[PDB]
Amino acid sequence: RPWSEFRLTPAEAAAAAALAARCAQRYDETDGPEFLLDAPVIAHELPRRLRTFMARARLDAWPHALVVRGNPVDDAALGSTPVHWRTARTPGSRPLSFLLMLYAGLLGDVFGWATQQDGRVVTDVLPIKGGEHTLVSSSSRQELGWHTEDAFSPYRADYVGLLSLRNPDGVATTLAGVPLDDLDERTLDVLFQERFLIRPDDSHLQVNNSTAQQGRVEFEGIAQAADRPEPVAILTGHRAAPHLRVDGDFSAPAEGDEEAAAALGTLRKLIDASLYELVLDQGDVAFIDNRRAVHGRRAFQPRYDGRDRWLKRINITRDLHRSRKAWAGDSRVLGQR
Amino acid sequence: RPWSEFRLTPAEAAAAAALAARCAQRYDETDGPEFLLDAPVIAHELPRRLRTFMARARLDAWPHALVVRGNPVDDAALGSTPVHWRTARTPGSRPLSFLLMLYAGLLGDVFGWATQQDGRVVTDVLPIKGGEHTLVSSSSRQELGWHTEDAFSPYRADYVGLLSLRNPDGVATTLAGVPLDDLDERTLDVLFQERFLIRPDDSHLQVNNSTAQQGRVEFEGIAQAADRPEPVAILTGHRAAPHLRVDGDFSAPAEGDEEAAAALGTLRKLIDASLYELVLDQGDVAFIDNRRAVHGRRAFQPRYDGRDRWLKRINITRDLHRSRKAWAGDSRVLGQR
Ligand SMILES: NC(=[NH2+])NCCC[C@H](N)C(=O)O
Ligand SMILES: NC(=[NH2+])NCCC[C@H](N)C(=O)O
Repeated sequence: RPWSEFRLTPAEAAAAAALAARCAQRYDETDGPEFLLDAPVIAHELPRRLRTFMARARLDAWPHALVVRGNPVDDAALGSTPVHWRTARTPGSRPLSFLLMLYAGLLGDVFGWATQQDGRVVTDVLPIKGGEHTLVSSSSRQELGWHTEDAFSPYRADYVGLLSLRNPDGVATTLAGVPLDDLDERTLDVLFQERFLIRPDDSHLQVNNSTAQQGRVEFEGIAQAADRPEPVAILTGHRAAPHLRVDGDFSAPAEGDEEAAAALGTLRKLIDASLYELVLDQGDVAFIDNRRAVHGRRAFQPRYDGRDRWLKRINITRDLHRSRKAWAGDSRVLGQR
Repeated sequence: RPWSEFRLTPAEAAAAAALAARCAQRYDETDGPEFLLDAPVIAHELPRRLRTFMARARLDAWPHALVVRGNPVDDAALGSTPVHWRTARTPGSRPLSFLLMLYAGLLGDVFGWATQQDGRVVTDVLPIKGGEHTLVSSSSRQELGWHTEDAFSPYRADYVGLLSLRNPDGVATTLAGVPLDDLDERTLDVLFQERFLIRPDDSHLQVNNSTAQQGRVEFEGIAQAADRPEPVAILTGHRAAPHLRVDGDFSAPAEGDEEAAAALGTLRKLIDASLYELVLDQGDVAFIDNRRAVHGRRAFQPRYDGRDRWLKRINITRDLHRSRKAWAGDSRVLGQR
């Protein structure tokens, strides 16, 4: 497999669940300052075999993601899938949100965006009725196109954590790495040059946040990035193992740069051709390497019967201080004027 | 204080020492692949109050370093200070080398350089007879000028760990942050521009490595960086809290750029004026923030009687994958053709 996989024993899974439940009892919320600070140390109490996996697999050169299988989820206890992310912090999902944050603490510094889902650190992925054909993660009938998470931003995550609360019909997450086996050197050269525009995706629009937030000064920075994007490279670092920054629906070549356009067009076709599926079954967690891979989600027919697919999500950086310019009165919720 | 300080209780210090001693019994060496991989997980067994300090203090916005006081060191057990770093992996210093690596594992990914002290991850700082007036860390009579560690390299450490094995005469480490209170905005503007040359320091020369290593292809990259340095910025990131990349003895303005030169000259004087002292007494460990501060060491008269000042040192990055281009057949020992 192109990802690294770990399966918890039932005993390990129960121990991790018990730890998350204890945290849920002792702390008021996941995104509170106290649990944000404490979670990385509390995570040291997770099962040792899991801690070893996370410490080693993060340092491997190859995987597109780290996948942890086997966290129990009781649908009766969980309750119905929320109709919107706003109302998605349900008591039934609370322990699992704490669990995701504990796992994330083993990989780095968690953070959110002032301009996405009301500045929440733990976010939700679920289908919103009426929003089936949008470019945001609450779509369904329209495939969520492949992307580097928050591609527009230099402060985008190193890892994106996804915990599947439920996924009864096995809807696939999509993944692709750099198509290095098919990129000729001239095309590769051009992708390494600062000749591309990457604009913020629609999740950072005021319309996709609550009316109270509309509001925040950080939406100004989003507008600046959308209106006047700075040319950047799609590939960076080592030519034999490049890091990737692209969004199929929000990337463009620099104004009138047809050579850059050709390179982006070639990249699109090669990523489309190599895209593969990872199904996060109920209880599965994935930490996608946001530098090695783009990801998306297959089109699916939403149910709207209370049992729709539902993920908790979290952004993770290896170094919070990289984003200090965007510390919006809060180091864990990023944005700029 | 401009650094964050933690003092171990005797019980905590003894527990940490016992853990390091256990590691020293079970592993062949600190730089072996096994302990490199295991140390970050074994470090989860360190005293909880220390783990909390390291997890929180790393995320604070202000400190120039994280300092841990109170590790016991028995001079009789330690033995005499080595005459050279080559011979400095003495049995008496072995547990303390493991201790340094355990502490470092709480902050990030440790690594070394193919071209410095024979590619060792745990390195040594001690005075070498005949080398009193050099620009390397084995100097004594000549002050070690302030510097960002490995300033020339984009893969330089985020944190530099220093453990004082002995320092009987209390020789000071020097530190300085960005002199933001005195830099005018025009000068600040220029320091943020890619108008400066930073060459590799003398520790990366073949003459300062063993004759067997002279040898390695990675010295080619050092020569390239010395002969044809690429213009880079001294300050990066947030203008209200910039990150710093400079070396007093190995920095220069870009060819004929007198405005850049003026900015560097002003910076020199302001750093010289704000330089302060941190004395690492026997058993003290410091993790210097290599982005917020430059550091050095005061001139001292060497003893050469077997009780000279002696530190173990280690480079730490928040993300090993940042340096994958420089993974020299080994992700933990960096260098390039
Ligand atoms: N090509 C795209 N649709 N990009 C945007 C991805 C989805 C966005 N990050 C969200 O959570 O809604
Ligand atoms: N300005 C300087 N002397 N810079 C070089 C610093 C010392 C070097 N990192 C060493 O270990 O020897």
